[PDB]
Amino acid sequence: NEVRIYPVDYNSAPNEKPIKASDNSILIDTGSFLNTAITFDSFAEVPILIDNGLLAQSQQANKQKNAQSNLISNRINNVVNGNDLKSRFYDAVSIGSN
Amino acid sequence: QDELKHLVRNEYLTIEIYSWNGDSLLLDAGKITERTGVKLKTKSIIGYHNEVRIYPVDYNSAPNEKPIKASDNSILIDTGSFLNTAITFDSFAEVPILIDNGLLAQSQQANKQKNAQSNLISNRINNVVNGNDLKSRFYDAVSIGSNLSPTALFSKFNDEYNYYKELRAEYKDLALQPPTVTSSQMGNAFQIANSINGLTMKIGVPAPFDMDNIQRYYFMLGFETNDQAGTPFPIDSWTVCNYLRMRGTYTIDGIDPMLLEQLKVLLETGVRFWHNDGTNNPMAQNVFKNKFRK
Amino acid sequence: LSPTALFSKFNDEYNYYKELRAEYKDLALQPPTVTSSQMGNAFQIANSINGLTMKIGVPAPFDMDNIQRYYFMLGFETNDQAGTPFPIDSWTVCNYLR
Repeated sequence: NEVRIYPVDYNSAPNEKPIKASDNSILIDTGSFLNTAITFDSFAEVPILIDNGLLAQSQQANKQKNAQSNLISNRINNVVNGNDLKSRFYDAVSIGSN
Repeated sequence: QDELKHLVRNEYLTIEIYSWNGDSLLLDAGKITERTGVKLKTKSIIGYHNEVRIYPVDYNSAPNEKPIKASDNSILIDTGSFLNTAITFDSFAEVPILIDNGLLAQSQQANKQKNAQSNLISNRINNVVNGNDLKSRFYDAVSIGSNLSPTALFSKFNDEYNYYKELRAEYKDLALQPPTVTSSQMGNAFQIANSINGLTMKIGVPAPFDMDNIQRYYFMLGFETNDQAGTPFPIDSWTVCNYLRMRGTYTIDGIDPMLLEQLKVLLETGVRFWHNDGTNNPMAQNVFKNKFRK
Repeated sequence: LSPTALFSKFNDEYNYYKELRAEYKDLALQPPTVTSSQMGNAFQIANSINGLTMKIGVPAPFDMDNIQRYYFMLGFETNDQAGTPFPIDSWTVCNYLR
């Protein structure tokens, strides 16, 4: 048992055509389509009579999840400075013998 | 068009081959020879242990490469990466078995964490050159001449050099968004539920306005080529704009030395030529119409 | 009595060529994939490639030309301390010295 919930029309450019079978069902929805989607797993579990049965839920909990939180910005490394414009303006006015 | 054949690069255009189990290939758009487009080849084992490995063909493979083969003529080692950068389809499926206390190997595989690269760094990040030196040299060259013109001369200078170094992208993106890496305990089962049990290719393209900006940039600024000791190619090549940036020891016949120095510095800064169109303002034209032959 | 234009005749390939230097050296063309099949070596036996494979990565001809031109024109770096410079007229055409 598993559920995967994904946004629709997300990061999908207009005019995109979603592939479908003869049934007309949308096999591949437009956009990320589970590339960035929530994965609901382990609907539940209850202790079972059989002993020595390792809980697969325990193993899944041992597995570590990783999720991004913030996005970096491109312009961090390179930033332009306006001192050049001030210098050019000063030179332009000064060269005029004003 | 031919002018934009170079536009097929990793950052601008993305092609992503996804196996919904969680594995991804993220083939970079570049290095795909125009001779043969994307052509995936699969090597598989089916039996006691089942596995598929799908790799691009003629990818990062220089021409004249010879692929080793046996007497059967089968290609044992295909040219290029050849599974060094390839998608690994595993766990075709699994169903619960009657035998109890049988640890699911699929569970152990899901516990194992997959790692896939998403973006490429750029070499020139740490070291970046600044054009202030050229401006200082030009100012010194003009001033040492005792020219009665004021410093406002240097004000007429234009500096797109720094702006266009700024516009350069720090990180190139192979895929539009990072690939998710989580393997379901059941395994491939989920894909079978929706009848999508197979590889899926998705193409990411820039928006039309960004594409227009990229086209304008490349048409106006030419293509970078750090050739050493090479004669500049014929200036009158493209119809409209032929950007050129030289830096070397040269002298035009019958030229005043100071004018030669000014021309040298100005070219080092980078000068754009607009071909005449028999109009009042040939400098203003539809750049997109620029074509290869003059 | 010459003006500052004298300094304009100066040439500065020093900064350009420090810029051209590579930040990261690459041992392999692309990063090696690290994933071990559960079966193990089995897969390689399927295609009869059960053994080591050596692959050689070489620069493209134009990049090779650029590298050759660079080294021929700029010599080889050697931070010798308190050493007499070697005979200038060694190579046929170009003998860069700093």
